[PDB]
Amino acid sequence: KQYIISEELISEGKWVKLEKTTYMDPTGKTRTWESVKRTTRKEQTADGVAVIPVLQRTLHYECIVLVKQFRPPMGGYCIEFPAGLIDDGETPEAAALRELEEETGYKGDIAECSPAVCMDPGLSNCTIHIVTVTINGDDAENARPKPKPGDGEFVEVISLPKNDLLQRLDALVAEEHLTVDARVYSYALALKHAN
Amino acid sequence: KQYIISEELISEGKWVKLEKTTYMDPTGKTRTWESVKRTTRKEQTADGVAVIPVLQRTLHYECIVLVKQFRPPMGGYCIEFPAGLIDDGETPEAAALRELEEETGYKGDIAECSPAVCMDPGLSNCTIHIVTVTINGDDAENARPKPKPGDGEFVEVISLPKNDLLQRLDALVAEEHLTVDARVYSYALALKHAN
Ligand SMILES: Nc1nc2c([nH]c(=O)n2[C@H]2C[C@H](O)[C@@H](COP(=O)(O)OP(=O)(O)O)O2)c(=O)[nH]1
Ligand SMILES: [Mn+2]
Ligand SMILES: [Mn+2]
Repeated sequence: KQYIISEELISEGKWVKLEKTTYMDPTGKTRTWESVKRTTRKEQTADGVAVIPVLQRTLHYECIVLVKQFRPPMGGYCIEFPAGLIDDGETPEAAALRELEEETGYKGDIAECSPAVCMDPGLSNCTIHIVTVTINGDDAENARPKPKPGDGEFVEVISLPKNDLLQRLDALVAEEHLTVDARVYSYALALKHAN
Repeated sequence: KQYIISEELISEGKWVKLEKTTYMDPTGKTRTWESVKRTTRKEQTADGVAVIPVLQRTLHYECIVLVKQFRPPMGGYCIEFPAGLIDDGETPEAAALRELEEETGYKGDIAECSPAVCMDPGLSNCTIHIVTVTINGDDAENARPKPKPGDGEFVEVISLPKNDLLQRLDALVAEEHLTVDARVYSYALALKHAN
């Protein structure tokens, strides 16, 4: 019912570009929108993956493995699912498994992989696949979770019980300069709403 | 140990701006990052709200009320939680009840409200509050909801069984090309993963 008429570059960077989008509304009227896009994506099904890593251990409730890291655009630290861009020819599932190991040291198994879902559709065309990954936390390999020496940057791992995720996220945000990711928080809400 | 050292504007548009952010890592090294920001931002609690509206009717399954609309940045239709910006001096709960009524016609009650949470920290500083709102679908107010869409807003309302949300989402995606929002998908995933 509505159709893209054209997309004009406004400004460019090495990773992000601002565009102006002309589209037709249902009435027939031309309208415009300022849209953000990454310059990085090309062939992949989506820009990246977010990983929902379910840490399963015989003596414990299931935990969700999250990472905390400084996020320049936020000018602060954020708590998020492990996530990253997907590489070329690399499948979402593979990107997820790699990204998880690199950021946390855990070796997981694919449980499921979502279609491409949007991050902030009013602002950008950015999409990811949400990949659920189980981790056997009793396996000796996952006893000593340590990222590869030169994985990349400064990431802290934080595991939280599934049965209390929302409360535990709220606690961390309170003290203080931490922002929880919106997908993490939405996941935590459903966990609570389903008890 | 990590902080923002400077923000160099790269391009500003009527709605959105792109800039380069210099920050200090824990090693004491200087690094940049291309970040996005809505040109419209004030001293508030967040940029906007997203509403998780739970439609409740006696002897019925609970439903989640979602909206579908064309999103210029995506060049196509997306399925999202109702959402909009917060007004001056307006609480998030108030903006939530208001935005819900505008887009869907439903009159709900505040169940709970999140701290500000980040939309896509690797890209932008954007934040929202996620507000859980219950809707008494048996109340006369809610028997025949009347959406009052703002100018140039064309929003279709869709209610899906909470009990079967993920599969119902997949079933919509199957019927035609559209993109499910990542916050919605995260919510629906956790409903299945719960305990
Ligand atoms: N990025 C961007 N935002 C815009 C433009 N035009 C415009 O009006 N906006 C604002 C309007 C909206 O604030 C927002 C789109 O998000 P949504 O969930 O639809 O918000 P709402 O329900 O309106 O509050 O961007 C534009 O060209 N670009
Ligand atoms: Mn809206
Ligand atoms: Mn609106």
